[PDB]
Amino acid sequence: VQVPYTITVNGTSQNILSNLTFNKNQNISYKDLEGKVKSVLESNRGITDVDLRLSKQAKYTVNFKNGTKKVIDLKSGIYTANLINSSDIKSININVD
Amino acid sequence: IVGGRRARPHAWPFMVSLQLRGGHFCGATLIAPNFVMSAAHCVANVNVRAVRVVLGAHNLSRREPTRQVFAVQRIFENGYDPVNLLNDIVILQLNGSATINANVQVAQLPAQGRRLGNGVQCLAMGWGLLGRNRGIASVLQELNVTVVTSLCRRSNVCTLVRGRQAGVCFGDSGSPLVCNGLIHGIASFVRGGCASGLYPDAFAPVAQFVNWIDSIIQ
Ligand SMILES: *[C@@H]1O[C@H](CO[C@@H]2O[C@@H](C)[C@@H](O)[C@@H](O)[C@@H]2O)[C@@H](O[C@@H]2O[C@H](CO)[C@@H](O)[C@H](O)[C@H]2NC(C)=O)[C@H](O)[C@H]1NC(C)=O
Ligand SMILES: *[C@@H]1O[C@H](CO[C@@H]2O[C@@H](C)[C@@H](O)[C@@H](O)[C@@H]2O)[C@@H](O[C@@H]2O[C@H](CO)[C@@H](O)[C@H](O)[C@H]2NC(C)=O)[C@H](O)[C@H]1NC(C)=O
Repeated sequence: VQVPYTITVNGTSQNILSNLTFNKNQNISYKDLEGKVKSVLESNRGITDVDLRLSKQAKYTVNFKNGTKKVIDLKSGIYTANLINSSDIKSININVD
Repeated sequence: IVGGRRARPHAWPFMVSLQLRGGHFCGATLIAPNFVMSAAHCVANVNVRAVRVVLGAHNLSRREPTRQVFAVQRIFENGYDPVNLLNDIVILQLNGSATINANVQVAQLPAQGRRLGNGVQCLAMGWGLLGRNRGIASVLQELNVTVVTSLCRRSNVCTLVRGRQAGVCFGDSGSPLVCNGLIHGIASFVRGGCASGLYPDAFAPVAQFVNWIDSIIQ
């Protein structure tokens, strides 16, 4: 299935509209999700792992089909130990600086 | 559970698998015939109407007649803070009461405020990933762990396995930490990946919530 995402960089991104690919009903972890977010940061804007560590702030927000959201800090190295159904993700907003 | 071993069949009859369409996503603990206890982050972002509570399981890849399956009728939280991962506990009321037998039993809880000192020997368990790579376990896994107070928080119970890469992993959230026969922890979060060998795993501290738990389950 297709999951829309946005990327904002220094507040001044938000021009581009495209999607991520997930497997229907597959349980994934936040480390899985981190790798997908870091992959599109690199392919869409060339923002590398080194760039993320050098940034002032780097977060992404997962918006869920039950109306809730979860904000993940890409610099914290903290991961809840749960699995999430990929079909429950509505969209992802990524924000660097 | 990375670096654990298979549990003997139904050794931990309070152990619960929370499942959605794609299977197990979190553990939980039976604390009364009609209540289970898990992490709040396990259901914050899911449709609770879709959660199946599987009791009496051992091997999740097999059809097991010993299983009892319930829906979640009501949930109870107590000041969960998802940003700071504080008070990461949820009680789930089932649409009925489990039948207590050899395979389904209610766990015992500690006294309110009991704090485990550094070095206490405990057992973690769950159906989470068997390694940083690889998938969820089929057979319930268990792991000897030690309570630690360095690199922890006072608002958590933290555990480490000395000199080994072992610990909880994804799908183990919500699962109990058993110390001296009592449920002292609910698996909450890891740091720097599963089984880093450096950063202790963090559990919600059950003893800090016993008065609240008791008010709900009576
Ligand atoms: C209590 O609920 C269970 C579970 O219900 C199923 O799972 C829920 C999450 C939700 O998806 C429900 O709509 C599902 O039906 C009931 O178990 C089901 O019972 C029916 C009828 O007995 C049976 O056909 C299904 O196979 C059962 N499903 C499972 C997963 O075991 C149970 O009946 C409910 N208890 C009472 C007293 O109604
Ligand atoms: C690994 O753990 C098992 C399980 O007991 C755990 O540890 C206790 C201190 C307490 O936290 C329990 O609630 C846990 O479930 C240990 O098994 C025990 O071993 C002793 C000595 O052999 C024996 O007298 C007990 O009866 C055993 N209990 C059970 C439930 O089997 C085991 O010794 C631990 N192994 C290591 C190497 O530490």
